[PDB]
Amino acid sequence: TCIGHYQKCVNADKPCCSKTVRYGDSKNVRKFICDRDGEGVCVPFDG
Repeated sequence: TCIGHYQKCVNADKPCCSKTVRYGDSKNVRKFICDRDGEGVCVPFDG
């Protein structure tokens, strides 16, 4: 129930997965929002 990355968000609710990698002391969480200002597509965010 979520799109990968850089997809069209003008054909559904707001499907956008997320990539939260790990390692140890440091942690990076990649988010994906739905932007309409551009071409109405879901792109990476956060971090």
